[PDB]
Parts: sequence; C-alpha cells; structure tokens
Amino acid sequence: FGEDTVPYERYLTPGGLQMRSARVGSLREDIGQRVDKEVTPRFVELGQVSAIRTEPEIAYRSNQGVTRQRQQTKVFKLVSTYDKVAVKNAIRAAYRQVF
Amino acid sequence: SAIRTEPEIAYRSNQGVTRQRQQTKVFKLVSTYDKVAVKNAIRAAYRQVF
Amino acid sequence: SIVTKSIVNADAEARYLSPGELDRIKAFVTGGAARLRIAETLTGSRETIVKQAGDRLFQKRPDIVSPGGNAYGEEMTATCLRDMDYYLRLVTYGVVSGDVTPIEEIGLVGVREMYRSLGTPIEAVAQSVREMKEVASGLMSSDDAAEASAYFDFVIGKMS
Amino acid sequence: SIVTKSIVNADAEARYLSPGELDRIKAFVTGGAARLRIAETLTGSRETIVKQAGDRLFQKRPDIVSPGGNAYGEEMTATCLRDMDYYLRLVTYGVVSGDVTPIEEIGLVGVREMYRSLGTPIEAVAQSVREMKEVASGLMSSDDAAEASAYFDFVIGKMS
Amino acid sequence: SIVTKSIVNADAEARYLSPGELDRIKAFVTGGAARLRIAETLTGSRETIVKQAGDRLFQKRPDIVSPGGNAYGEEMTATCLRDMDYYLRLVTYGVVSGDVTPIEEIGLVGVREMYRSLGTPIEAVAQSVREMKEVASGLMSSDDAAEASAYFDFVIGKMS
Amino acid sequence: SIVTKSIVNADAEARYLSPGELDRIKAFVTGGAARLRIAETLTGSRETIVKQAGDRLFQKRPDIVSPGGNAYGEEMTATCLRDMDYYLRLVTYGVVSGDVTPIEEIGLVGVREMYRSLGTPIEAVAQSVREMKEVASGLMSSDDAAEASAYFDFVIGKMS
Amino acid sequence: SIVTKSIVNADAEARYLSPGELDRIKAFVTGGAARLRIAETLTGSRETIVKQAGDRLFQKRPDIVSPGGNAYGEEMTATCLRDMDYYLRLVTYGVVSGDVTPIEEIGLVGVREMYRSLGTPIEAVAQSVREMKEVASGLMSSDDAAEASAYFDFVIGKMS
Amino acid sequence: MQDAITAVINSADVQGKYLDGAAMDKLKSYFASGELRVRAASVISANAATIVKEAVAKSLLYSDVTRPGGNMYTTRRYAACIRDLDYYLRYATYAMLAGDASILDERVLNGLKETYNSLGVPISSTVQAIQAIKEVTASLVGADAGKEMGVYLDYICSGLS
Amino acid sequence: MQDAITAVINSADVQGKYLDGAAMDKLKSYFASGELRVRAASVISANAATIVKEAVAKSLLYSDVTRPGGNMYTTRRYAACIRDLDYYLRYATYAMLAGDASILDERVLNGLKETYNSLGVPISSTVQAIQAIKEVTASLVGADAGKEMGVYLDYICSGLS
Amino acid sequence: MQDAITAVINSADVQGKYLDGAAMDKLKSYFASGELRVRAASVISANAATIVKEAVAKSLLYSDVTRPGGNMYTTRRYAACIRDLDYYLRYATYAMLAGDASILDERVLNGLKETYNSLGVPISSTVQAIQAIKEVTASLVGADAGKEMGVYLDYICSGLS
Ligand SMILES: *[C@@H](C)[C@H]1/C(=C/c2[nH]c(/C=C3N=C(/C=C4\NC(=O)C(CC)=C4C)C(C)=C\3CCC(=O)O)c(CCC(=O)O)c2C)NC(=O)[C@@H]1C
Ligand SMILES: *[C@@H](C)[C@H]1/C(=C/c2[nH]c(/C=C3N=C(/C=C4\NC(=O)C(CC)=C4C)C(C)=C\3CCC(=O)O)c(CCC(=O)O)c2C)NC(=O)[C@@H]1C
Ligand SMILES: *[C@H](C)[C@H]1/C(=C/c2[nH]c(/C=C3N=C(/C=C4\NC(=O)C(CC)=C4C)C(C)=C\3CCC(=O)O)c(CCC(=O)O)c2C)NC(=O)[C@@H]1C
Ligand SMILES: *[C@H](C)[C@H]1/C(=C/c2[nH]c(/C=C3N=C(/C=C4\NC(=O)C(CC)=C4C)C(C)=C\3CCC(=O)O)c(CCC(=O)O)c2C)NC(=O)[C@@H]1C
Ligand SMILES: *[C@H](C)[C@H]1/C(=C/c2[nH]c(/C=C3N=C(/C=C4\NC(=O)C(CC)=C4C)C(C)=C\3CCC(=O)O)c(CCC(=O)O)c2C)NC(=O)[C@@H]1C
Repeated sequence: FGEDTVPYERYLTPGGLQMRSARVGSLREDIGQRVDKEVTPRFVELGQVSAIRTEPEIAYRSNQGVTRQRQQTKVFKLVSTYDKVAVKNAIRAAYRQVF
Repeated sequence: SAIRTEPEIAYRSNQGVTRQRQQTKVFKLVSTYDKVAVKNAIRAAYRQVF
Repeated sequence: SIVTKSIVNADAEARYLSPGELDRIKAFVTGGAARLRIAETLTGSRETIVKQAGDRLFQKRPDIVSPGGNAYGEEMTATCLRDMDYYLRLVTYGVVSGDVTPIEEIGLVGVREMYRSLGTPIEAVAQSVREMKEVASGLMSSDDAAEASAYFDFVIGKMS
Repeated sequence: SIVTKSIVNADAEARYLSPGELDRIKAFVTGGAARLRIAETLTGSRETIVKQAGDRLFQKRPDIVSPGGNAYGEEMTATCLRDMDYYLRLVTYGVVSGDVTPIEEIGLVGVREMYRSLGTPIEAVAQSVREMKEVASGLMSSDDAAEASAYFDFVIGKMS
Repeated sequence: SIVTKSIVNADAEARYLSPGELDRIKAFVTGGAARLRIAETLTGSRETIVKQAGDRLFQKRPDIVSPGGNAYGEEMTATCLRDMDYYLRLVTYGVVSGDVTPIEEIGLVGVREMYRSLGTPIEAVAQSVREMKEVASGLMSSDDAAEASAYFDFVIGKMS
Repeated sequence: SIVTKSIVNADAEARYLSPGELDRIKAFVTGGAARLRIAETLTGSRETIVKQAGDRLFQKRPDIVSPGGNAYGEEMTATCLRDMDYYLRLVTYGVVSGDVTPIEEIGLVGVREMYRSLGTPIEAVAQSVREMKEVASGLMSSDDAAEASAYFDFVIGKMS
Repeated sequence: SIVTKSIVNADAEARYLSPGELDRIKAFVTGGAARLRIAETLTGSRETIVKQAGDRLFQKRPDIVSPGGNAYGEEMTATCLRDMDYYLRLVTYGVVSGDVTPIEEIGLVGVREMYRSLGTPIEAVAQSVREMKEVASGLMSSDDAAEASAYFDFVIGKMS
Repeated sequence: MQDAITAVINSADVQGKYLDGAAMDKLKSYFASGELRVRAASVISANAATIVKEAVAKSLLYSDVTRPGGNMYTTRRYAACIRDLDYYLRYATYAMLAGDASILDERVLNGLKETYNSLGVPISSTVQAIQAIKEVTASLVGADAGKEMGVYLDYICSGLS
Repeated sequence: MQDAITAVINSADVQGKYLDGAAMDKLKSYFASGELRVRAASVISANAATIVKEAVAKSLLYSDVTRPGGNMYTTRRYAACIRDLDYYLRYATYAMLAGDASILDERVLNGLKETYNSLGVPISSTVQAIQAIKEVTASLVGADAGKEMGVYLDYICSGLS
Repeated sequence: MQDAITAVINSADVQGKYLDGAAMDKLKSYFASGELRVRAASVISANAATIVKEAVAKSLLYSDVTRPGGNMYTTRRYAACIRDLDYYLRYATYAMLAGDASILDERVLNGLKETYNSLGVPISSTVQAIQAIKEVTASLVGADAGKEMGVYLDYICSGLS
C-alpha cells in the first residue's frame, strides 16, 4: 500500500480459507471430488431423431407408406345365420362393396 | 466404382441438358458485304421463325 | 384406440355408433386418467427401465453381448438398448391408447422378418421385453403393474 | 471434333458440307495417326506425369499442402492428384480429337465456380496444369510437345 | 457476471446496491435474451469457427505447425484446436455473464506462464483467438458481432 | 443511387413512383446524414487505411512484391497503392450513394480483363480490398463498419 | 405487401434482399401498430365515412344520380355505395400491408375495362374516392391522414 | 441516368478526387430538399392526368392547332399529342425527383427535336403546352416545388426549342 | 406470391369483410416475428455461399454423384448444383422472410420435379443436401430462428419428394 | 468534476431556483450533442493506442529527445511518455463526454506542471506531442467532434504551459 491505498486482506490462513470455501454452499463441484462428465446414453443418441421435424414433416410422415385404410376396415364373415342382425349387416356391407 | 455396363454408359453419356445447347449455331449479320453470309442468315431466320 | 376401432366398425356398417359403443367410449375416457398416470410413470422411469432390463437380459443371455454375438460391441449393445427403448415407448403408447393397436402397428408387424434379416435372436428380444416388464412391475403399483403387464405380455407373445 | 463442328455448321446452314470442309476433315483424318501416337504417349506415362507434376506444384506452392491448406492431408493430396489425373485425361481426349472441345465441355465450364465452392486456388490449379504440361513436353518429342502444349495452354488460359 | 460484480462492490462499501447499480442489473436482465442468442450462435457454430480459425492461423503462422514447431503433428494440432475450442467456450461464458470475469478466472490468469512453460507462442495463441473472433463476427450481424468483439478483444489484449 | 434505381424501375413500368418507393426515398434521404458521416470518416482516414491495408497485403502475399511479381519495385508498389486508393474512393462513392452502381460503373466492369492484361493477380486485388475492409472496420464505429461492409464485400465478390 | 414487393424486386435482380430493404421491412414491422390502428379506425368509421363521401359525391356530381346517368335509382346508388365500400376496404388492405400491390391486384388493373363495360364514369369514380379520402382525413389525425392519403391518392391517380 | 448524388459523384470522379466540402454541401442540400421533392412527386403522380387535361384545355383546345389543318387535328394526332404531354410531365417529375436533368437529356431530348421537325409538329405549340403544364403543376404543388418543376420543364422547353 | 400479411388480407377478401380482431392479432404476431425473420434473413444472405459449401461437403462430396459418370461430375454440372443449391437457399430465405411458403410453390416447385426427372437429378440426394442446408442454417441462426428456415426447407423437400 | 448537466444544476442551485427555461435549453443542447460525443468517445476508445502511435511518430520520434541524452531516450522513459499521452487522450475523451474541462483541471493538471518541472520533462515537446494527438484525433473522428476534442487538448496544453 502506498501513501494512498487502504489496506485489505491479502492472505488467508488455510483454516480460514477452508471455513470460507468448504461449506455446503460455496463449495465447488470439482474441489475434492471425482467429477464424472455426464453424457447422454448411447442408445438414446442412436434412437434420437435428427433435425427438428417441423409440423409439415410430422404430418407428412404420419401418413407415409401404405394408407392406414388397409388395417382400418372390417371383414364380414357370415359365421352363423342364426344372428339375423349380423346377417342383415353382412348383406348391407355386400351391397356397399358390390355397388 | 462398379463395372459401368453399356446401359449405364449410354444413359450417362447424355445426363443433363442436351448437347444441342452447344451444338448449334448463332447467326450474326456482322457485315452486309458478304452476300452468301447474308443469304445464310436469312435462310436461318426463316428456319427459326417458321 | 377403442374410439378409432368403434368408428371403423360403425363406418363399415354405415351407421352411427350404438349406445353400447358410446358407453365403452365413456368408460375408456374415465379410465384415461389412470392410463395417463401409468404412461407418465413409465416415461419418467424410461432410462431406468432400459438400463436394468438390458443388464438382466445380458445376465440371462451373455452370448448376445459376447464376441461373435449380435450385440457384442458397445455400439451393438447401445443398439439393443435403442430397440428396448423403442419397445418401451410403444408400450407406453399402447397404455395411453388402452389397446395394443399402436404397438402392433408400429413394431410388431414383420418384427420376426426384420430380426431374422438382422440376425437377431427373436427369443432374446422376447426375454428383453420380459425383463422390461419385470422392472416396470417392480417400480410400479400392483394394479398398474397388471395393466402394463397386459401390453408387455402382448408384445412378448407377438415376439414368440 | 472438327467432324461434329462441321456437321453442326452444315446443319445450321441447312446444307451439305462444302469442299473446304470435306478437305479439312480429310486432313484431320490424315493427322489422326500422329494424334493417336501423342495420346498413347500421354496415356502411357499417366502415373509418372501426375507424380512429378504434383511434386513440382507442391514445391512451387508449399502452402496448399501445409497444414490449413486445401491439400494438407494425405487424402487432400490424393484428391489433388486425382484432379490432375482428370485434367490430363481430358487433355488426352483433346489431343485425340484435334480440338479442345472435350476439355472445355467436361472440365472447363464453371471450373472457376467449382473451385471457388471447394476453396481451391484456381491459380494453383493452373500452375499444376502447367507442371503437367512441362512434364509431358519433357517426355515427348518437340513437335508433339507443341501439339500437346496447345491444349495444355488452352486449359491453363481457361483456368487463369 | 454484472450482478456478481455489483454485489461484490456493494459488499465492499458495506451498503445496499445503489439505484444506479440496480438499474444496470435490471437492464442486463432485460437484455439477456440477446446474450443468450449470441451464446447459442457460438455454441452451434463452434466446430466451424474453430476449424476455419485454425486453418487461417496455420496459414498466417506456418512455423508453429511445420516440423520443429509447437503444434506440429496431428495430435499437437488436435490439442491446438482443443485450446481454441476452450477459448471459444470461455468467450460464450463471458457473453452469457455479461462480464469478462469468467474468462479471466478460467483462461486468462497465468496464461502467459502456462504457454511459456508449454513452449507455445503466446502471440500465436492470440492470433488464433483473433482469427476465431473474425470468423464469429462474420457469422453474425453487426450488433451481436460488436457485442462478442468486446470479449474477443479482451482475451486478445490479455494474451498480447 | 436508390433514387436512380426507383426512377429506372418506374420508367420501365411506364408509371409514376409508388408510395412505397417514395417512402424508401424518404428513408434514404434521412439516412444521408449517416452516409455522409461514414464517407467523411473514410475520406479522412483513407491514407492510413491504404497504407496499413497495403502492408498487410504485402505480408500476406510476398510474391506480388517479390521479384518477378507485378508489384515488384517501388514504382509498381506505388501504383498498386494508387489502385487501392482508387477502390477506397469508389467505396466512398458507393457509401454516399447508398448503392453499388458507382463502384460497378467506374471500377468493376471489365476489371478482370484489365488486370489480366496488366498481369495482376485478381485474387491479390481482392485480398487488398479485404484488408482495407478490416482496417476501415477497425477504425470505424460498429454500425458504420456494418454499412461499409456491404460495399467492401460487393467489391471483394466482384474481384473474386 | 411491402415484404412481398421487396421480395419480388430481389427475385427479379436474382439476389438476396439488400440491407436497405431489410431495414425497410424492420421499420414497417416495428411501426405496424400505427397501421393497425389506422385500419381499425377506418373499419370502425366505415359506415359514416362511406355515407358522407357518397352523399358529397352526389351533390358534387349529380349527373351520375340524374336520369340517364349511371346510378339514377336507389338501387344504382346502392351499387355505388358497394363500390365505394370496396375501395375503402382495398385502401385499408393497402394500409395494413404497407404497399399498394394488394390494391392494384384487387381493383386497379382492368378497372378501366370494367367501368367501360358497365358504362360508369371512371372520372366520377375517382371523384368518389377523393371524397372518401377527404372524409377520412377529417376523421383521422394529420399524420395518419397523410399515411392513408398516400394510398387514396394512389388509387385516385390510377383511376384517373 | 443521373441524379444529384450521381452528378456530384461523377464531377468528383472525373477529377479522381474524394468528395470535398463542396460536394458534401451539395449532397446535404439535396438530402434536405428530398422531402419536398418526394411530396411534390406524390402529388403530381396523384393528379397527373388532370394536370395534362387542364394544360391542354388552357393552351391548345379551341385553337388553330385543334382546328382542322392544325397538327392536333384527328383523334390519332390528338392522342399522340396527349401522350407526348403525359410523357413530358412524367419525365419532368422523374427529373425533379432525381435533382438533375440528365434523365431528360437522354430520355426526352436526344432525337425529339429532329423528330418533331420531320413530322412537322409545332415546336412553339408544344412549348406553350409545356408552359401551361408548368403553371398548372405550380398551382398544384405550391411555389417551392413548383419552382423546381418549372425549372425542369423550362429545361425541356429550351432543349426542344 | 403471398406472405403472412397477404395471407391475412386474402383470407379477409375471400369473404369480402374488413379486418376484424383476429386478423389484426395475426398481423401483430407476424410483426413480432419480423425482427427474428429479418435477423435470420440477413445472416443467411451474408453466409449463403458458406452454407451451401458445408452442405455439399457433408452431404455430397466424395460420392457416386461426384465420381466420373456421376450426375455431379463434369464441372459445369457441379457449378449447376452450386447454383441450384443457392437458388434453394435464397428462395427458402424468401419464404422465411414472407412467413408463407407460396413463393416456393409458384417460383421454385413449379416444374422443378419435372425438371429433375427429365434431367436425371437425384431427388433424394438433393433432399439430403437441403437437409444439410437446414442443419447448417439452424446452427448458424439458432434454434428458434432456425426453426422457420427448417420449416421452409422441409416444405421444399416435401414438395420435391 | 462537473459535466454540462452538473454545471447547469450548480448554476441553478447558487441562486436557489428551480430549473428555468435557460437550464431547460442548455440540458436539451447537451442531450443533442450527446450522440456525437458518445460516438467520438467510442471511436477513440476503440483506436486509443493507435492514435498515440501516429502521434508519437509524427511528433517525437527521430528527435534529440528520443536519441540518447534526451528525456525519452530510456526505454522506461519512452514507456512513461506513451503512458502520459494515453492519459491525455483518455482524459480529453472524459472531458468530451462530460462537456466540461473540470475533470481536466482537477485531475490532469492538479500538479502536472510542478511534477514535470521537478522531473525535467520537456514541456515544449510534450505540448507538441499533445498537439499532434489533437490533429490525429481530429482526422480520425472528423471535424465536428475533432473541434471540441482539440479544444480540450488545447486547454490541457495551455494549462501545462
Ligand atoms: C439386444 C437387445 C438384441 C438385439 C438388438 C439389435 N437391434 C439392432 C438393429 C436394429 N434394430 C432395429 C429395430 C427396429 N426399427 C424400428 O423401426 C422398430 C420399431 C418400429 C424396431 C424394433 C433396426 C431397424 C435395426 C437396424 C437399423 C438401425 O439400427 O437403425 C442391432 C444391431 C444389428 C447390426 O448388426 O447392425 C442389435 C444388436 N440383437 C440381439 O442379438 C439381441 C436379441
Ligand atoms: C491440388 C492439386 C489443388 C486442390 C485440389 C482439390 N480438389 C478437391 C476436391 C474436388 N475436386 C473436384 C474436381 C473435379 N470434379 C470433376 O468432375 C472435374 C472434371 C475433371 C473436376 C476438376 C471435385 C468435384 C472435388 C470435390 C468432390 C470429390 O472430391 O469427390 C480437393 C479436396 C477439397 C475438400 O475439401 O475435400 C482438393 C485439395 N486444392 C488445392 O488447394 C490445390 C490447388
Ligand atoms: C426399401 C429398402 C425402400 C422402401 C420400400 C418400401 N416399399 C413398400 C411397399 C411396397 N413396395 C412395393 C413394390 C413392388 N411390388 C411389386 O410387385 C414390385 C415388383 C418387384 C415392386 C417394385 C409395393 C407394391 C408396395 C405396396 C404394397 C405392399 O407393401 O404390400 C414399403 C412399405 C409400405 C407400407 O406402408 O407398408 C416400403 C418401406 N422404402 C424405403 O424407405 C426404402 C428406400
Ligand atoms: C446438384 C446438387 C444436383 C443436381 C442439379 C443440377 N441441376 C442442373 C440443371 C438445372 N437445374 C435447374 C433448376 C432450376 N431452375 C429454376 O428456375 C429453378 C427455381 C429455383 C430450379 C430449381 C434447371 C432449370 C437446370 C437446367 C439448366 C441449367 O443446367 O442451368 C444440373 C446440370 C444440368 C446440365 O446439363 O448442365 C445439375 C447437375 N444434379 C445432381 O446430380 C445433384 C443431386
Ligand atoms: C402535343 C403537345 C403536340 C403534338 C404532338 C405530336 N407528336 C407526334 C409524333 C411524335 N412525338 C413523339 C415524341 C417523343 N419522342 C420521344 O423520344 C419523347 C420523349 C418522351 C417524346 C415526347 C414521337 C416519338 C413521335 C412519332 C412517333 C409516334 O407519334 O408514335 C405527332 C404526330 C404528327 C403527325 O403528323 O403524325 C403529334 C401530333 N402536336 C401538336 O400540335 C402539339 C404541339
């Protein structure tokens, strides 16, 4: 300190430094501990989709291959003729398919 | 890579814009003194227009 | 979903939905809360489920991760865990939807052909799904355990 | 080729080839033997010519092969030598055809844009072509040296 | 961080933060969106910036990477690029903080001693940071480039 | 100028200027103050800009000032610095005009053929323009540097 | 729209939008609050503005309402009211878009042909638009009146 | 074509010198006048057809030119004259906006005089019509803008003389 | 073409009504996004050549297309690819600035499919190049502003599919 | 140190009156000049070291003072001279920003003359160097800001001499 400088704390004893920087707060993550570099799982990265997949691409890819109508349908098999309601339903479906 | 069979050779020998872009003539009446050149330009004009 | 299945049936018959189908839709909507809870539980425990499932599967079938196996290398093991993550996501989808329809339509049609082309043991994949079911049942409530185990057993039977 | 050039001119004028054009094609066919000899000479020393040309080019322009250059690594240097091989092959095509038409069509239109996109110094590429021309002139006869140097200088001028 | 610096100053004079200091903190908090945008830009284009700056620096100072230089060799050049990446990360930290304190604490105190010990030319490292600054300034508008230029120039001045 | 461009477009359309065009004209005349400020800064610092950019260019490209280079010799170097001053004056004209038409008309049409006749590396000319750009940007404010950046980059791109 | 107009000009020149055009777009988007307020005011006073303008038109040019004139009956006067409503709406569209392209595309190109087919005096239509402009200027602030009056004057001049 | 800015730039460039104080002052003057120029151009574009109509009626209509035997007789010649006046007004407005008469020099002047001489068009009648347009536009745009507009119109008249 | 503003205006004009609160709200949303759009557009214009450079480097270079006999062989054809990628980037920037992907339909996708099919241009390879452009531009302008650029480049890719 | 605002406030407070119209106008004038002052300060801050470099090159180098036997001969004394010129530049910038020379009076010239007389520093040479700083800064920042910058520098020179 010259003729114009107020003194200030320049050195700390190790005990005082430990009291200041060893509490649960103010303790650095890497001081006395093995810091393992966190990384996302490799399978998560593998299954992760590239790019952002904007809404146009999402809507387009939701209907991508053969249309879902191949599975979203019914097949009318007249298993038994006792069910008159089922027979009528099958007959109406046959009309719809034929005409 | 590969063996480059004749089908692909024929296909790729003419791949992009047709070679007619460069295999054509442009007629300019540079001077009016060559009557043969003028007649060639006129015939070319007829061919282009009609 | 039951909604889509009922709509498809009604449209095939060219008619409006019957009171029974509407009551079924009502019950499905009512159970949607519990189904959402189960799906959220699985999604939260996602990385855990794949991790212990893969560890137990490799313990039961060490040859798949052994040299010469389909999943020997670290990349191959990551690819197994990727497939397991795929199937867990599909199971969560099915739990939300109340039906096995999303699972079957996404990752159960031609699964045998795909794994035969890849040279993967389909029974090993079934054991992987079984381990995933065990982990989820362990870290999930008893009734929700059965509710998710229905879909897990569906996927396992499809594998077998 | 003078053949296709005269054919295009005749078709554009809607006429048969004139006596002068026929005589020109006759002289072209007469010189075809020497042109084939020169082309075979160039083709025989393909690997050698690119070797000395690339070595002398790197000696003249060390920066392109030094670190940070476009041709630093072994793969980058191999890519340079591949480009030089391409240009020598085009030069052989032109020597055969008796005209620079194939050289211009396959490797001179948009060359500036391509090398600007790739970051390659076009002047350095021209220097490489100059080195190849010098090597070919050294290992060829004096008259054949001039005949091939015509096409080499055409390529150099187009690059410059 | 400007908040940390203001708090430290207020503690040193043993007084609550002045209204001017509070206004400055509020201004920084409001303007943090631009800082986050700049940090995101640098993080996204880090590899491109590092690669281009490295190539430019190597061309400007070939000796450091030629044999006998500090950075000669593939692994030495990898370490040099890793150093440049470290300093880019430090610049992003400084941009996010709004103060050069993180940069000085992490990669500017004892830098001269570290590089003199390693034998690496400190002015060469400063030139590398300058190349990185130029690339980053090109990769963003004048305002964001002007903001990041403060931290870039601070690092360059400390190195010089 | 934008006024000239708007007049030309309106004449080509055979119509009076539209309200948007008049608004753009008003914006241009309002920004003329900043344009004149930037132009005055460049004019005042032209000599230092030219000298520093020339020194940096010579260091980057010693060949041009090396024996056998175009700029070799004191008179050739003086002529090259005169060319750099010419292009700085053109940049000032573009700055005041708010467009690149003065530069393009004066010193960008046929410049490639002109320097090819003179035996001048157009890449070296572009590098000189670049160096003048960094010198001006350093000695000019951030926004003004951004404004001059468009003209400097236009000249550089025309060179390359 | 101003954005569409600048985009079309840039596309015609085969170039990206210039910094001046980007500045114009930025200024327009920033000042959009005033344009939206003006459109709100015009849409609000749509009824009274059109009524007063049409009435003043009728005592200004009674021939159109006279026997033999185009709009003699109350039905034809209603058709004039609809036309003036159309043109007011188009002016509001132009005000919000910041450019005269929507107005020109909707009701300016071929307006002469339309009114010649209908027998309408285009001069009287321009006078009606002028009266709407006067009443709008009365109903708006001076600067806002000028901003709308730009588009009113454009429509009037194109009609005349 | 040239405007005030390009004219100053060319005047400096021909001497090969940077923009001096005088060039900066002229640019400042043009920039200051730009607002009034834009307003006048907007008004003239708004009322362009009426300006030509009123000028024609005041200077040409019901005179010997419009009477048979005058140049303006017949619908075709009348339309040609009207188009000439309209283009005169539009190019004068362009020149007013640019602050320079160069657009008039190489888009309204070169060939116009000898074309009128070849076709027999009355140069004096055209000058009178342009004067009528000048006074009409002065009335529309006021004294300040009308001064510049009439300056450029008189430039056109002198060139066509 | 069309933008956000023109889209709102046309939406109002199809039913002939004036602009209600919803239209003004949509216009306000576009004006809010305008700063981001201008920022991204200026950045992409400044770095246009670079973006195509790394897209080609990481998507097409050292491959069958570039090898002799490949469609990207024959340096004229390579320059044609560079120009086409620049066209895609410029028109995607146009769409991003406008807020509506109609300029792409009426100025890029109009006949492009037929062009490539007749020319033997690998559509999937071009799509991969455009995806690489999307990644590069997203990394260059951030995630948020890069989202719009990705949306419009994805529109181009889907139209080209 | 009092800036223009502080000078206005002090003038008002001496009479104990609220801010009158004159103080209003002076504050408005300082606000008007604030943009120019801030731009000049930013430019000088960016180019502070270089300006000192050309100033010393133009004024002092290759002189008897820089040669052995001169005050600037030693490396330490040359560094001190550079530091002194840096002080002059920075505090002239401070005076420019504040619109007053109070800071220059209180800090720069408190004991500068006495310390120079004690240390034997050449007052004439340092005045010439500060003058050269004035011309270089005027050239860099333009005539408008350079005038006031030279005013402050001449104030420093007059106080030192
Ligand atoms: C360990 C758990 C088991 C195993 C798995 C395994 N899978 C692969 C590779 C692939 N797995 C898939 C699967 C799917 N794709 C889908 O879209 C769906 C859901 C709709 C599924 C289930 C695919 C497509 C691949 C290959 C392509 C890709 O990975 O992107 C591997 C690696 C195979 C190889 O040699 O590459 C492995 C190891 N293998 C076993 O042996 C275990 C039973
Ligand atoms: C050293 C000789 C110079 C140099 C060359 C260089 N070129 C590349 C990469 C490519 N070169 C080409 C060139 C052609 N393709 C064609 O079809 C034709 C017709 C003959 C030419 C001339 C191409 C297409 C590429 C890239 C694609 C590919 O290689 O498959 C490189 C590598 C650059 C990189 O980043 O990969 C280099 C080094 N570069 C220099 O600096 C020297 C002047
Ligand atoms: C696989 C590597 C690529 C791919 C293909 C793909 N195709 C389908 C579906 C069909 N493929 C055909 C094609 C043919 N049928 C024939 O008889 C012939 C003669 C050889 C051909 C070429 C047909 C008809 C279909 C639809 C009918 C059916 O699938 O049964 C799919 C699945 C479509 C779906 O929705 O299931 C796929 C995936 N897709 C890629 O991405 C690869 C590049
Ligand atoms: C490059 C990575 C891919 C590729 C492209 C390619 N295109 C051409 C030629 C043309 N490209 C176009 C395209 C357009 N013109 C338009 O106006 C629009 C709007 C933006 C588009 C998209 C056209 C019209 C042509 C023909 C004219 C011309 O060649 O310039 C070529 C070269 C064709 C030729 O003969 O030179 C190439 C190589 N090809 C690939 O293999 C890549 C996947
Ligand atoms: C009207 C005020 C006077 C008038 C007009 C008139 N003009 C013509 C014929 C031509 N006038 C022009 C004009 C121009 N050429 C230019 O480059 C410019 C710059 C815009 C102008 C104004 C031209 C080109 C022609 C000939 C071609 C054409 O007319 O289309 C005529 C025709 C005369 C005749 O006998 O055919 C007339 C009548 N006539 C008057 O009496 C007025 C004083």
